[PDB]
Amino acid sequence: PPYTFRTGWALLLLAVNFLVAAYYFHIIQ
Amino acid sequence: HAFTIHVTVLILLKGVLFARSSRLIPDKANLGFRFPCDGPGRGGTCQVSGWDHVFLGLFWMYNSLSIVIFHFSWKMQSDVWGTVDAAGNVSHITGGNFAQSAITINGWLRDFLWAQASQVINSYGSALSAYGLMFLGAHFVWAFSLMFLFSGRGYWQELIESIVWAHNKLKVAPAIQPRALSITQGRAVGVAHYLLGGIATTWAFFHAHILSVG
Amino acid sequence: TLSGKTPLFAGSTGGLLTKAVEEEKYAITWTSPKAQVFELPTGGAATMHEGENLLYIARKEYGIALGGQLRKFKITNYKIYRILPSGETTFIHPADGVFPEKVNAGREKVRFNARSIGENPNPSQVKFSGKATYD
Amino acid sequence: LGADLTPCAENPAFQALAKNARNTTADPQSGQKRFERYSQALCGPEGYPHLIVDGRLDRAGDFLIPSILFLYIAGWIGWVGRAYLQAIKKDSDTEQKEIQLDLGIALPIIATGFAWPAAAVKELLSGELTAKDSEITVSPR
Amino acid sequence: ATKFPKFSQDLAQDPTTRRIWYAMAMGNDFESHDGMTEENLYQKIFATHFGHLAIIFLWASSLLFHVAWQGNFEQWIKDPLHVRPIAHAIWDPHFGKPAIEAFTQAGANGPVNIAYSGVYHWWYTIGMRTNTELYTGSVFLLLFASLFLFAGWLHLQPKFRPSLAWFKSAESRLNHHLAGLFGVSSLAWAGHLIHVAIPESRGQHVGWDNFLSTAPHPAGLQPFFTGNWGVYAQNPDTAGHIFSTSQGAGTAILTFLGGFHPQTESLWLTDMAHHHLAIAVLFIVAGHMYRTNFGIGHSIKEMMNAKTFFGKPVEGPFNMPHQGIYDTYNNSLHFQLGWHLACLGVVTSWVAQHMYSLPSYAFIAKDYTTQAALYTHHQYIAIFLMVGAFAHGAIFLVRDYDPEQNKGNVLERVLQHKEAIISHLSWVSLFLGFHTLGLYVHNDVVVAFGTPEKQILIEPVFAQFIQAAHGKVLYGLDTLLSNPDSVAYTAYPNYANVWLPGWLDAINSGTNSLFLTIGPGDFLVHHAIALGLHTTTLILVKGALDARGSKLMPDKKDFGYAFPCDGPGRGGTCDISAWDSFYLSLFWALNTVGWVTFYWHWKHLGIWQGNVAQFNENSTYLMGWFRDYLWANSAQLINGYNPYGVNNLSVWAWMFLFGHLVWATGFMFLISWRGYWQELIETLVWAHERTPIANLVRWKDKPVALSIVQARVVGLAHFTVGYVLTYAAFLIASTAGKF
Amino acid sequence: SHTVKIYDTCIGCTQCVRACPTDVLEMVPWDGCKAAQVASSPRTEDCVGCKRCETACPTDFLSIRVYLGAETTRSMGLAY
Amino acid sequence: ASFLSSIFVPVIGWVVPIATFSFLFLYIERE
Amino acid sequence: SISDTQVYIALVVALIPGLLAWRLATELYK
Ligand code: CLA
Ligand code: CLA
Ligand code: CLA
Ligand code: CLA
Ligand code: CLA
Ligand code: CLA
Ligand SMILES: CC1=C(/C=C/C(C)=C/C=C/C(C)=C/C=C/C=C(C)/C=C/C=C(C)/C=C/C2=C(C)CCCC2(C)C)C(C)(C)CCC1
Ligand SMILES: CC1=C(/C=C/C(C)=C/C=C/C(C)=C\C=C\C=C(C)\C=C\C=C(C)\C=C\C2=C(C)CCCC2(C)C)C(C)(C)CCC1
Ligand SMILES: CC1=C(C/C=C(\C)CCC[C@H](C)CCC[C@H](C)CCCC(C)C)C(=O)c2ccccc2C1=O
Repeated sequence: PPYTFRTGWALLLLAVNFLVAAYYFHIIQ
Repeated sequence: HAFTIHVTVLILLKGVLFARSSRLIPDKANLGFRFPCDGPGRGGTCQVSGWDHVFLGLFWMYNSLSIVIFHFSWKMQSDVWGTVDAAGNVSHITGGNFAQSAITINGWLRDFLWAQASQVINSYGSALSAYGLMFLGAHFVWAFSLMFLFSGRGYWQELIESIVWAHNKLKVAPAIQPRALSITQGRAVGVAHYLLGGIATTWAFFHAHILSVG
Repeated sequence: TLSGKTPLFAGSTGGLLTKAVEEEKYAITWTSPKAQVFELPTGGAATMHEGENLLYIARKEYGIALGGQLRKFKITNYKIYRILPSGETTFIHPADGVFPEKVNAGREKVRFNARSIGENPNPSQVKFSGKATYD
Repeated sequence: LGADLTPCAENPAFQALAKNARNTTADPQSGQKRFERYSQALCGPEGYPHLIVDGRLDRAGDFLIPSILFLYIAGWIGWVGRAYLQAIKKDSDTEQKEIQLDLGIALPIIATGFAWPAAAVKELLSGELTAKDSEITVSPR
Repeated sequence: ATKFPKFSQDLAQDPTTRRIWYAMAMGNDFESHDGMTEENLYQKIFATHFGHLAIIFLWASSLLFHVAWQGNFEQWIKDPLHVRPIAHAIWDPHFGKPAIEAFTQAGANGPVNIAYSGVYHWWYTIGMRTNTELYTGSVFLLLFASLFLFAGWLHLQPKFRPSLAWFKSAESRLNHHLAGLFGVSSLAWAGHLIHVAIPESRGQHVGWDNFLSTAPHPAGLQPFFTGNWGVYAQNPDTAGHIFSTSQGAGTAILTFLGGFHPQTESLWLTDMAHHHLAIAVLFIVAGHMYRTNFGIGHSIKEMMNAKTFFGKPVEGPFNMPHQGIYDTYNNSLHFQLGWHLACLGVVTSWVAQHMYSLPSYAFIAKDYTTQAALYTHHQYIAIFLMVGAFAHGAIFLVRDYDPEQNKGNVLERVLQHKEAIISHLSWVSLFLGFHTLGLYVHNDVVVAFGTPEKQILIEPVFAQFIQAAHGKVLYGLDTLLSNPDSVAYTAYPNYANVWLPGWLDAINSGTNSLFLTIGPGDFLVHHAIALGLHTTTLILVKGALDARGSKLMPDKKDFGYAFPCDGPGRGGTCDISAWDSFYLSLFWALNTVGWVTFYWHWKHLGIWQGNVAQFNENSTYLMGWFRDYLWANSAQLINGYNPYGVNNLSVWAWMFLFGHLVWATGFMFLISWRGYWQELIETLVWAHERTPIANLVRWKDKPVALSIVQARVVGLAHFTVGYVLTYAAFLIASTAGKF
Repeated sequence: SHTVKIYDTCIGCTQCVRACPTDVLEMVPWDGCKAAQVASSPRTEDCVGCKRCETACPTDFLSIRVYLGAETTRSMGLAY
Repeated sequence: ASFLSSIFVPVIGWVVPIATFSFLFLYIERE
Repeated sequence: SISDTQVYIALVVALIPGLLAWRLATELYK
């Protein structure tokens, strides 16, 4: 397969990870 | 001392007298000197070989001599060694606490091990710091030995299978196939690290203490 | 029925216990060409006689072990007997007079599984049944 | 960053430690030179340099730079090791070449191990890094 | 051929002492009993579960009765911060007069044990004020234990034995247990807090005599039906409130203050009431989800087997094949027991982590020994439950798991890449282990060489960020709840963060264990705990996933869960069974809880002595732990008795040495293996038979050395018992000695 | 007593029979392998469970297996 | 009521073990 | 503390789960 579903979900988790890091680095308040 | 020597002799003498045969394994001489067992049958025949009696005798030799050098160390420091006043009065290193303390295990734990370990544990940032590091290092090597002594080959070979799978997966599987240590080597490595760790601990302990008070 | 004289220096504390009287005992007979020293099953250097030797032994494994040692002496005529407290002597090795490692016609397959070991059922399949997975 | 962290050059506990700084090496200024270097770090209340490992670029020296340098050296060792194992497998006496190094094969590989990231990417994007799961031995399920 | 054990003809026909040992070990393994059917298995298990509940309620009754009878509860009420709670009386003939004098404590007339279970705090918080109330509690719990014992007997009788279908009725039990056992229990407790505990907290005596007359709120249930619920939050207990008195007391029954009651340093009862009321409603709703007998509700078997996501076809739930998982769970009791041990083990750790940081019981935060005891206790239980979860998970795989019924599902896929799972666990363990031990040893050497400024001290900046995100302004990060500008802090639209004022007061006071300040010492030890958790998991998962077979033993499922080995062939196969992974894992489970409890205790000792510096500076190298924690805090414990006399820590001093002895005894069974002992026992049998007067008497059971597996059981037990008693002694003596 | 099962993967090498210290095993006629003989376990009441036969067996996986069952005086290898 | 300790502790210490070990011994040796 | 009477009632009440524990144990053995 092209792994669209699992990559999509992995990207979403990695997005949340970056969003929490953006709070950590005071980029978003 | 009599007890710990008689038990070491029991193990070693049993090793020599039952090396060739026993009521359990008649043909033990054919299996040789150094074999791990003759299988889980007859209830289980783990450590019947003359080699395995030496393995068990080493722990008892270690246990025996540990109490001999502890006896010597404390008795000399409490009742022999010390300073002498001009009048001729002897002030001993541990002030004759052996008579009342060395008659309980608590007294050995407190007045010997706890009390005299103060120098080795407080040695960091001084010329004796090395003995402080050796003391911990030796406690570690001793504890590490329990991995080999308490575990068995079967577990480690099955763990190596999965690790070998990952090396196979990335085409880094070695031509010399990895194996868990032999049952006998497991025990040999066990008792080696146990003796090294245990003896080295007392070595670091004795030095740090006696290079301060003695 | 058991003929043969007890080997010299056959005595040790490794010999028969109360089991030999109460439960069961074993004998091993053999014909030696010459009187010669041999290690006993449970320690001690015994001496075989020229001719029929009879050694009482606690376990059949003692007999098979001694049998293996007698083979090293070029002796293959050794017979092991199980003896019950009622004096019921039973010839048990070699069972049919031929040694088990040699093929003999008349012997039937016992506990043979007509499959590879990988083809055994799962324990879940034979759960709450009498049968095991190796049956 | 947090938990009473100040610049080491401002922390009184640091200066107190620096005045009694032990010489690491034969160089008699090695003790002072250490605290001169560690002045740029963040110190806790007791005046010991605390390292920040969150990928902050102003603290890149703490973990990020050591990380890159380690991964480059460790990856070299692993690639050179893998390269040699694959090289000796094409020979007859492969097991003997494991315990007794063919320096003729090994040294060229070791030399060319500097370019392992390029080799690792190339081999990842060629399906030549991994074997198939169906062609690797496994336990019965 | 002896009768015992009745449940095994194999063991019953064993002529050796192994018959007796294996009967003990196999008594409760009902599946392995002779002529056991599935229906009889469930019916025996159900009846047994009534037996266990009864034991718990008889245990609970004992605590109440012994405190009511021999305790100082009524005295302790009057001064909970200074009076020592009494557990029970000591009646020991072996005591000398000095010992009797030493144990005559907490204003007792005779020798007594100080209670470290925190039951006094608990009972006081929930509204008990008299020994008569404690007594009535104990006698009730005897009758409640009695009712379950009868139920157990009744449900074994022909007419009342439930069918197998009844036991497999999963959805009905999930509705009844979520709504009833959880939800109504929670609602009933909310009732207790509102009707009794909160009044008692405000100096109002409310009991069975007067609870029907006295309304919990002045408004009296009229606002509830008219929907003016806010009335029950009006007039909360003030910051001046003195617990168990009307001085500073409120009338509110359902508040939402957040943080702690300032006197008692514990959660507000009106918060705990509203919690249990809110929790109850959520659980009653949750237990209306599954279909039983009324058409409506979810079928879990249908949900697992579903292959369509609104027309679009999917492999199953979350596009993952869960087909046959419902049957796997419902049909295998080892799958369930394993799964439920995992959940309970997690919740037990959860409790431990939360009860120290968020105390619910009045004045328990200042009873330092009780806090230390209760955290260690529950973390040790959590560790056993977690090891059991994996043990029973391995037993499921080797005894219950049908590959054909689980064809293509998530469980089959996990087994398909088990090498990938085990190899990556091996990596994480090694990766954590090398670098964590590395940094400790680095730190330990540079400190030893008089250069502690050369230590690798990593700020736990990610954990510190979470504390700051919870509004701890110490770190000066200004993000989420530490930023008063943030939408999180303000709750931009609704502004209903009514928890927050109380919460921020609690988290920003340094006088509690609510999000303790963390630094390099906390970083290294969290990474040691991670190492611990990953390595225990590695051992157990490898044990579970290799339970059915491996390369070394492909047919391992044919030999079952526990077996000694497969003999010295194929290089040797010692400790190859799935059981032997459980055995190895518990060493690591104990090691890990050791690191967790040591850390908890040493950090708290610093906090309790107002000397956090000690932990903060010395916890970064392992000589600091060795010296400042173990050596330093052994001082009082080991002087519990000495040549000069005894004190109240003599019992802990003796238990401390007892633990050390039992631990060491375990090494014998773990190091020296069977063949040595069987050959030794052969000579003892010879000697008995040949001794002239002794040979009069004869054993019925032939003396044999313990089995290979039995030795691992006995060895691991001695080791464990030794581990627990040694630390229990040290933990209690060292804290109670200082406090 | 222990159970000793032979599997059709047997090559009739006789090594298990020779290994056995209590003459449990013997070779019997068979058409299944080239050697024209298979291992059998007629006397499993004499089996001690040593697994010397399994160590002897050269087939992958083993063609003989010992399943340790009910322990008796003979199976426990007791001379008392 | 404290006198009950002088009755119960010896019973749980001696009478109960002897009675339990005596019965269990006779039960495990019953043929 | 609690009266001598209350202690004697508790002991007599404790014979009830004592009896029922025996009955359950015997029934579970079958
Ligand atoms: C070329 C050599 C090489 C390579 C590329 C790998 C690669 C790997 N190993 Mg393996 N490993 C090796 C040698 C190697 N290993 C050796 C010699 C041993 C015996 C100690 C192991 C024991 C081992 C274990 C127990 C585990 C791994 C694991 C892994 C994987 C994760 C990374 C890791 O944990 O490092 C681990 C590193 C070590 C244990 C130390 C390596 C020792 C040296 C430095 C490597 C040998 C270098 C060699 C002598 C160079 C000669 C080259 C010359 C002839 C040109 C990764 C695929 C893990 C895994 O399965 O992950 C999924 C895992 O759990 N390895
Ligand atoms: C939560 C409920 C629970 C239930 C219902 C079960 C039920 C079962 N378990 Mg599981 N298990 C659990 C939790 C549970 N377990 C936990 C938490 C663990 C981790 C320890 C395990 C680990 C485990 C293993 C490794 C095994 C089982 C097995 C079993 C089965 C047989 C038990 C037996 O007969 O032993 C009889 C009882 C004993 C031998 C008890 C003696 C041990 C105690 C702790 C000694 C304590 C020492 C001493 C009294 C203290 C002295 C004090 C000192 C001061 C002197 C049975 C189905 C066995 C099985 O085969 O499953 C089918 C099995 O091999 N369990
Ligand atoms: C101090 C005691 C001790 C130590 C250090 C270890 C260490 C380890 N155990 Mg063991 N274990 C122990 C006691 C110990 N165990 C005990 C009592 C038992 C009960 C039998 C076990 C049972 C057990 C099981 C069942 C398993 C482990 C595993 C592991 C490994 C986990 C991987 C890791 O995280 O660390 C990283 C590695 C280390 C910390 C090893 C030490 C590193 C050394 C110090 C570096 C040496 C380099 C130096 C230059 C050499 C000097 C020597 C000189 C002669 C040349 C690790 C090697 C697991 C495993 O292998 O996972 C992969 C595993 O599955 N252990
Ligand atoms: C690999 C296993 C591993 C595990 C199981 C943990 C587990 C933990 N970490 Mg640690 N951490 C790790 C690696 C790991 N960490 C590494 C390599 C670093 C960089 C030094 C950190 C830095 C770090 C900080 C600053 C903190 C933690 C904390 C914690 C605890 C809370 C969760 C968390 O914040 O995760 C953090 C998760 C990550 C950093 C990512 C996961 C590990 C990745 C996937 C491994 C690969 C990393 C790679 C080698 C880095 C190369 C970088 C380079 C390319 C630039 C928990 C015990 C917190 C704590 O102390 O709680 C009280 C905390 O504040 N960790
Ligand atoms: C002479 C030999 C000797 C021996 C063999 C023992 C044996 C023991 N001691 Mg005793 N002890 C002794 C002398 C001895 N003691 C002396 C002279 C004293 C002074 C009176 C003590 C005071 C003492 C205390 C205060 C304690 C013990 C405990 C124990 C038990 C540890 C159980 C275990 O396996 O822990 C596993 C090992 C550990 C948890 C290591 C702890 C020590 C390190 C330095 C701290 C680790 C924390 C750190 C954050 C983890 C980093 C890991 C990372 C490197 C990966 C064991 C019975 C402990 C116990 O009760 O059991 C848990 C305990 O708390 N002993
Ligand atoms: C668990 C409960 C328990 C109780 C209540 C006792 C009580 C006693 N023990 Mg201890 N003991 C116990 C367990 C117990 N033991 C255990 C497990 C051990 C092994 C570790 C010991 C090891 C031990 C030793 C080595 C000694 C004691 C002694 C004593 C007595 C000392 C009091 C005294 O100085 O007066 C003086 C009291 C007497 C001289 C005896 C009074 C009359 C006796 C108890 C019974 C009379 C016959 C009786 C009516 C019927 C038959 C006996 C039995 C079936 C009830 C006291 C009766 C000492 C003693 O005096 O031994 C006799 C003593 O030397 N005990
Ligand atoms: C933080 C937080 C959060 C989140 C959280 C979460 C999400 C959690 C998670 C958690 C989890 C997620 C957990 C886990 C756990 C797990 C476990 C602990 C497991 C275990 C298991 C087992 C033990 C198994 C077993 C088995 C086997 C092994 C085999 C087969 C069979 C069985 C399956 C049985 C929130 C947002 C809410 C809020 C804020 C905070
Ligand atoms: C940024 C940062 C961070 C974070 C990080 C992270 C989170 C990461 C992740 C990562 C990841 C998540 C990864 C994963 C991966 C996976 C895989 C899958 C892999 C594989 C590999 C391989 C395959 C390799 C190979 C090799 C080489 C390359 C060389 C040598 C040899 C060998 C063969 C070994 C921190 C905070 C720490 C610090 C700061 C910065
Ligand atoms: C841990 C453990 C193992 C696993 C340990 C093993 C397999 C030892 C392997 C360690 C050595 C150090 C591997 C060395 C590999 C290379 C030679 C290193 C090359 C790199 C250097 C040149 C730096 C067993 O095999 C075992 C067997 C029987 C009883 C107990 C145990 C036991 O406890």
